[PDB]
Amino acid sequence: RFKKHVVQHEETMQAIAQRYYGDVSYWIDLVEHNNLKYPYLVETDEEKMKDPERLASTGDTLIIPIESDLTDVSAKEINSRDKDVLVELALGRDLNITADEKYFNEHGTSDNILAFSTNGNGDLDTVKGIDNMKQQLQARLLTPRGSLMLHPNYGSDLHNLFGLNIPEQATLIEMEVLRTLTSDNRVKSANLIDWKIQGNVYSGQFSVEIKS
Amino acid sequence: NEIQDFPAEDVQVIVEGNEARISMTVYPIRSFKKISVSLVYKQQTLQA
Repeated sequence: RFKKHVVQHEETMQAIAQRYYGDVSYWIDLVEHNNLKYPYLVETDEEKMKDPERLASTGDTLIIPIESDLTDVSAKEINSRDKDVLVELALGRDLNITADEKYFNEHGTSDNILAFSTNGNGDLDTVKGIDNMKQQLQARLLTPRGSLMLHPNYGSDLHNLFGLNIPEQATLIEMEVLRTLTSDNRVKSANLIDWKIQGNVYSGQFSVEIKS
Repeated sequence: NEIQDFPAEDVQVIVEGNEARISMTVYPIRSFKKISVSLVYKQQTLQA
């Protein structure tokens, strides 16, 4: 895992390692992660134009490992070249089945609702990073608790919670959604920020803390 | 309370030898026979 950062006006590479990891001594291993040539951070972009991929300048992003992965040579090699592909690899890639986004939001808790799609040319669509998470959460939430053919106790009882719209039912729905969302270890916490009623319609929203 | 009301002004009586004739007015207790209702259902909000 890692933290994101950006190059500030005339910040030296020493300064970063000292502020995040405590000891200045660690900058030496820290430059290898960002694959930097000797002028590790340099102020001017027309100087970055010298050989753009091997430098960072003012306003560019940087990668900051956790201290356990700081010394790993494999983490060094991977962070050297992947650069922005970090986030995608770290939160996953899989096929996109949200083909009909307008449609699956008209029949949830019913089956047969999702479907493969095509993006690019001649290849099934795929989703990555944050949208990988939007897909899996939306599907998982709209799946009943014992309906996948292996590893059951997956999904929700949202199909079971339809009731007289009195507030106890609404807190019950809130708790089920929060349990649903907090099941995946990749998400830290969820909390409600609004629940709202319109006769026979529930509405509400939840904030989820995804790891960096 | 056997009568609701009566106009005290409206008592007229005439007597003629052995014969008398009387007239008066009474407000009887009024009933309450019909009730109509206009019952409406509305949306409502409940919130966090």
